Amino acid sequence: LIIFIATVYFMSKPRHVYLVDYACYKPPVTCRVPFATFMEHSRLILKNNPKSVEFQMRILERSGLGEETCLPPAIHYIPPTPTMEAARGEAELVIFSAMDSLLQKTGLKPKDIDILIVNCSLFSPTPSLSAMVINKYKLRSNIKSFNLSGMGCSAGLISIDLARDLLQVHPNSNAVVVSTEIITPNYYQGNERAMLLPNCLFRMGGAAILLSNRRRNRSRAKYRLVHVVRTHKGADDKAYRCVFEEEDKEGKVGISLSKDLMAIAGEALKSNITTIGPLVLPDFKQAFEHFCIHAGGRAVIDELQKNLQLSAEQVEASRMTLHRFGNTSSSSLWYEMSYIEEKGRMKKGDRVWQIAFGSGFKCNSAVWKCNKTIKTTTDNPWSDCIDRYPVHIPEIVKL
Amino acid sequence: KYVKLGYQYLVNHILYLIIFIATVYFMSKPRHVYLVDYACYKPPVTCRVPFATFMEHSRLILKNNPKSVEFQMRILERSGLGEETCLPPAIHYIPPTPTMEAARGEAELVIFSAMDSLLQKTGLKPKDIDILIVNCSLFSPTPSLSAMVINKYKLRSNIKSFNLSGMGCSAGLISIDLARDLLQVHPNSNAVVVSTEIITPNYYQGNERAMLLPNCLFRMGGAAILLSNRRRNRSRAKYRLVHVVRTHKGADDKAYRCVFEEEDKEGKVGISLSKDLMAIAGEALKSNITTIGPLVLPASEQLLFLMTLPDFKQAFEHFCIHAGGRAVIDELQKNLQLSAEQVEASRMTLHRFGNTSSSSLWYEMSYIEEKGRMKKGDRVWQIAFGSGFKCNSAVWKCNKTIKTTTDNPWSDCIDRYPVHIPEIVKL
Amino acid sequence: LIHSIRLSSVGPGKATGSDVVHELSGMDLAMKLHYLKGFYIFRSHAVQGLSVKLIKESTFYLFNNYYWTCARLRRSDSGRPYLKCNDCGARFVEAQCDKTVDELLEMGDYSSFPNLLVYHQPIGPDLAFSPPIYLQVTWFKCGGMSLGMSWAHILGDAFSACEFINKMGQVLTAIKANGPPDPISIKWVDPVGDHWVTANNSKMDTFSFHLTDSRISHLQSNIPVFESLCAIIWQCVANNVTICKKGSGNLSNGQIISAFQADFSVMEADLEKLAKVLCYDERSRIEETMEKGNGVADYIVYGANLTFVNWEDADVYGLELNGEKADFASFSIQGVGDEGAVLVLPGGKGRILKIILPEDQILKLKTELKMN
Amino acid sequence: LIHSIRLSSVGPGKATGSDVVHELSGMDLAMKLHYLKGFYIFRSHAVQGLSVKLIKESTFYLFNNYYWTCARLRRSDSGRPYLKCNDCGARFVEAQCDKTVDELLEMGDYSSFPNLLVYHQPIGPDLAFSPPIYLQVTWFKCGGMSLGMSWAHILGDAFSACEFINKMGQVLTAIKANGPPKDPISIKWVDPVGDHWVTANNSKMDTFSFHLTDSRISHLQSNFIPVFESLCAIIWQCVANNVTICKKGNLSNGQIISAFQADFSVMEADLEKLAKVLCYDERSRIEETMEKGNGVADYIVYGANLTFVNWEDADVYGLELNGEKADFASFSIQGVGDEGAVLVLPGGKGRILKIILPEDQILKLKTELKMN
Ligand SMILES: CCCCCCCCCCCCCCCC
Ligand SMILES: CCCCCCCCCCCC
Repeated sequence: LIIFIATVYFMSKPRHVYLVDYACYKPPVTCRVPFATFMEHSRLILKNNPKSVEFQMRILERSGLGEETCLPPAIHYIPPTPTMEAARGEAELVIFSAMDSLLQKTGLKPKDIDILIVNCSLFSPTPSLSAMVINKYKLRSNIKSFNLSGMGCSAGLISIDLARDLLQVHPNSNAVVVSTEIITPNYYQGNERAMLLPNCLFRMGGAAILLSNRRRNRSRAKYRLVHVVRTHKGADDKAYRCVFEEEDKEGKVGISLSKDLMAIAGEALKSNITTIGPLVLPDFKQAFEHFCIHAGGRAVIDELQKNLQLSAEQVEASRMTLHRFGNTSSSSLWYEMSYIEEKGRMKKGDRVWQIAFGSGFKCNSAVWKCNKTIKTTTDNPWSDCIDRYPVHIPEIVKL
Repeated sequence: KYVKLGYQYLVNHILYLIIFIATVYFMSKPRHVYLVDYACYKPPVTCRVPFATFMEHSRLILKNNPKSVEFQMRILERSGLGEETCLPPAIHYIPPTPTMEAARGEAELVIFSAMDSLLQKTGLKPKDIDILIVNCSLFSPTPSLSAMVINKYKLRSNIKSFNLSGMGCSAGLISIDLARDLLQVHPNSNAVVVSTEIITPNYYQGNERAMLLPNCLFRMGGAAILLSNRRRNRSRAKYRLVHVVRTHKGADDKAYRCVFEEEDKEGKVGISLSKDLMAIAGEALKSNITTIGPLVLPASEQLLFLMTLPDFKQAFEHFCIHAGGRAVIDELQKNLQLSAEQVEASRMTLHRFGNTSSSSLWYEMSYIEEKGRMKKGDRVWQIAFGSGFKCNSAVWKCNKTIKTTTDNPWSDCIDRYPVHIPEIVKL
Repeated sequence: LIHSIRLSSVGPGKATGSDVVHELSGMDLAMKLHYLKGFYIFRSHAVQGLSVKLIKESTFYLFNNYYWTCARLRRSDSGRPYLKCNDCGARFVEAQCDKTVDELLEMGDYSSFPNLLVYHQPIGPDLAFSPPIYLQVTWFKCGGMSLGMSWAHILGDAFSACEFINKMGQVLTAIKANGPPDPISIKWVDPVGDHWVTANNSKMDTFSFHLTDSRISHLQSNIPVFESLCAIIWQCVANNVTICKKGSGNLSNGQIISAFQADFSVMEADLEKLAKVLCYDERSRIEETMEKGNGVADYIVYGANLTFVNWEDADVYGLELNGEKADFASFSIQGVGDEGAVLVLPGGKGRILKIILPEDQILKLKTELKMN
Repeated sequence: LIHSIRLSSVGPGKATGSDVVHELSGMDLAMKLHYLKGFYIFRSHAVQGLSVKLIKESTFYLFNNYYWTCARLRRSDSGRPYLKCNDCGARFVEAQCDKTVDELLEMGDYSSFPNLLVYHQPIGPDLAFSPPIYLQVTWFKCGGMSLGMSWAHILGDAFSACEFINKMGQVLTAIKANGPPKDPISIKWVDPVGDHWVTANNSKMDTFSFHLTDSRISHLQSNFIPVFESLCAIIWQCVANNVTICKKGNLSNGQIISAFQADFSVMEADLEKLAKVLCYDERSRIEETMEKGNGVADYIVYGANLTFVNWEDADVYGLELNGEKADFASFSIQGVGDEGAVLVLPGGKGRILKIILPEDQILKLKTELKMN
């Protein structure tokens, strides 16, 4: 009688997935772009469209971005001239830097990587970016490689969910998730106001995360994955078209945002919370020690803080990530996480709730649990600025 | 090396008081994945592109580059394509003007036609779709193609959707493998896999000879496949997924760069092919075949191989070689000693539909089914290859004898299509 | 006037099979230097619901019956040209006009319509890549639509072209409603090689005018309508004369060609004299002449000896889009010898006369008709 | 000559911080209508293994010390200009030259080098969007390289600019080695310019450069430490009342500026007399008059009178790339007044004399100077 009640549980138990470590790309100071420089370049580029320059000024004044966010070299020329060579160079730079940091801080051998998932929304060369990583680090021929493209700013948690399922299927394996957004091809070269907002906010960033289900990583892992919840609002036409890539009147491709975008975002977020409430609740903010809201906009962070009654300390990581790095797309959630680790605030047993949102308005969230108290280090993107960064962010930055 | 991979996998595959022994097995067995059905897109006759029209348009476009026109003529003479292969409307204008509106229109047409056919065939309700995987190598709009399908058919908000892009012509079997794993994880669920290549953005607007072959070979096509692990589907399923083997030669620099998207001297983007593409393809195919041999060959052939240290025609009844080139089919037939009837589906698919990147395997499957040659218990080996030089393979087992139908891409031409394909097509 | 011109190809929706050819008869080869230009203009009411996609689909279904009109010209070993049915297709043109149909028809000077609403390129100088059919669809601001065809005379005569256009219209309607389904008349010219164009010493010009029933009856003071008009214009032009009338679905050059040589003073002759001359078939002679040359020698029919053309029986207004005839449809010959030509077309109560001569002769004829 | 020009921006690698400003003194405001153009030319050997990325990185690390050179001009409540250190950056230019360094250095007069190898735009007419520093890197076919800088005189004097460029070179080398780290008489009141800081001249100012050697200097001295004094006396006599002298006295306008009104006719004066009056500071009075105008008034220093600048002690050949000095380095002033200027630069044992005057006076001097 004992067997049928014990082995049934033991064989139906999901495998434990662990975040062994992760590395965040640190853009060089040579890619730095202050507000005044952005506005001057905008004036020189959109010389015939004063209203577009004024719109960009208004957007960047209240964006919450700081003076140290970065853009790739191709975007620094007065008229940017994006080429596929420049996009490949930026992708190689960011992804190889993050991968090198990850392999150095984990001691992971490239031959021990069984799963490789790379997500970048807009850039997608014919030999996939996962193929680029495989070629760079000489990974095995039987590697399970996946390249998720066009899934937006919430696709990092989609990659995490895919890795979780694949680690359920495959015992004693490692998965590497590379979340990035290449800015060089993303840049919009027209003057239509609806497509200019992405240029004002998207900045360089990337992350490489090692997940594993090996028992040897059960003690040195930083986190254990608890939950991942996905919501898709694509069935609704308004939500489907609120972030749409298309051509303008001049034939230049960009991403148009609808006026009702904020409303749609609210709805999606609510849905996600309503789906994750019964999974973590015994008041939403009391189920978690830490929150990581994707830095996709100051207004969205304001709305979430108001609705969930979060405090200034609880949304501190998201605001500081938006100020320091800007909107780095799917990798944003991993800068924010690093922030909490660099203040010495991530203690064993602490619960972290990450939430991200994007195109098609997918809205995804992930609940992690801290597996061991994390000590401050010097090999993270916040190392050179953490001692001052809980700064005051004015409502309007005056130029 | 690859023999070692095959045997390593076989070690963990051949494995699959009374209560305990029963439970330790029933709770560790893999879930059966079933190909319930699939629908192939049939491009309209208004999109057909005969040889003469293609060459006239080439002469008119590359008017200042006669050598490029000559190269295209040489490539297309021996390609093995027929007169009924199709290209999207935007490419029919003398100077093609590929816009994203045209690309979206073509994507919607192909994908929605395939999905409508699939839903009509299987009686599947959109609310019952649990997983959706879409693979198209080049086209990747900001709201995914999977998001487009979800919007079109109003799928559930907790849909597990995935958009694989940039993974070449072998990514259809990557989607199949991903669906297999996800169905291992999620019981009593349905997965829909859409495989397509949108040609409008894939078209190359320059005149470099290294970049013009995809224009000559790639044609319209698409496929939607329903996979399931439900017990109800076990009886009406067309196939049972047996094996999927993936090979990635991206570690080798030459294989990595053999198919590379890049700009030419005039700044136009296209797919450059290396001179050593055939060597890389042969090596990748050999590696994949070596890895899969231990999993499918009879123990007699395996013991024979081990002693002198085989014949794959005995391991399979049907073969579906990706229609990525006449020369590749020729070389596979020569090396594996396949008969003319065993490569008939691949050659006929290349002749009828051209090179539909990741959906050609399903056109070949439809060809086999529509000749009434797919019997219960038959084994089918599909092999695909593409950029990064990934090379993937799948082994299916027919679950029920397939009766011919009328809602297939071959319905209007199957009665004649075992045709003679000349070595050189004269203009 | 015309902007946003886009080129593409149409053709049969069904492959015709390799090795299919289409022989050109002697009449076809004798007309190889001539072309037909025909344009129809509809108002937005008739073209309601039509798009370029529907017209293209209808053309794809139409060319199944006329696959040889999508063939390309090859030369046999003996040098006789023929049509190889490789399904290369016909050329399709899309154009935009900033004017409206009402404005366009309120100009009087319709002489420029054949050149702007019809896209024409001669066969050659390379035969193997010259389509014999050009179709142009022009969209106007008011929503009306123009359909122009350039049609190589090897394919057939004017009645064959009108039948082709009527079939296109019928196929379009069917798709919309039910879903998808020694001779004298010829003159030897200097060889033109593979560039099939009629050479003219002078700058040919066309002048057209409408005559009503009353005008015809008054001029008839001296079947008989065409003969009497031909006599009038022949006398005003004033020896060799050629007449070209209808013969007795299928595309062919089934046209009756006749010629008369007059060793008398046409300058001073009674009208009844020329009428009796005109009303009182040279296919066999032309066939033998073109057979004795193996189809290599080049001849022109129109403009050989002051050609007279009878298209009053042509179905120039047979194209009905949404059950409505064209607001204005017209036809003409592209390529006419020095002697020029006269064309009779079915107007309303009377006939439309087009006259093609050198410009100086055009001015002289206008002066002559200023009081007649 | 110059093609493929690409614009970009550089600036400090570290954020300066909010509310940081930089005050412009009276001398800086008096200098605001003048600019300094310098350029250095190296052969392919010195600049081997040196890309644009490395130069940009070195500038990013250099501007940390000189963040205010990347500031933008603002006006206070009273209207006194100052520099808001918003890190807007300096302009960076990349250019290509078909010629080689040898061809450029062996083509006679180097009169067009400042115009082509230095990218210069004045401050204004919109102060808030005008960088005070333009840097240009030109790549030649042989592999040699030119580095030109346009430098607003509000930032400092020629010695400050030379120190800035030498620091650029030092930073580049260090990065390569160890990886990343009473009414004043000298100033003339001018018509208000508002926000477009450009010197207005009612003539065509032109330059004239030559290379007085270490021998002719003593030859001219014998006609009658004070080497430049005697050269200035000679040039003053040749161009003949009011005289201005600028000579050498962290970036600042540290130049010692003096003036000397004259009554004796310069033409009929001994060379030693004029040398004596020349060799035997006006910052205080200049600052006082600037303060009396609230820094809103506009004044011109160079060309207010006959100006002689002593740059013989400036470190023009201070920029070293891979330990090699520039094959050819030069400096000059853009925005000189109608009166003209005479700059003396080091030529090793000799001196280089750049005279800036109205073109007709330049033509006259071309012959006047040859007599001695
Ligand atoms: C049966 C007639 C078909 C008419 C449609 C023809 C479409 C031709 C497709 C475009 C061919 C491109 C040739 C390659 C140019 C570089
Ligand atoms: C400090 C100056 C660094 C260079 C800034 C380049 C700005 C490029 C982005 C502007 C986009 C309009």
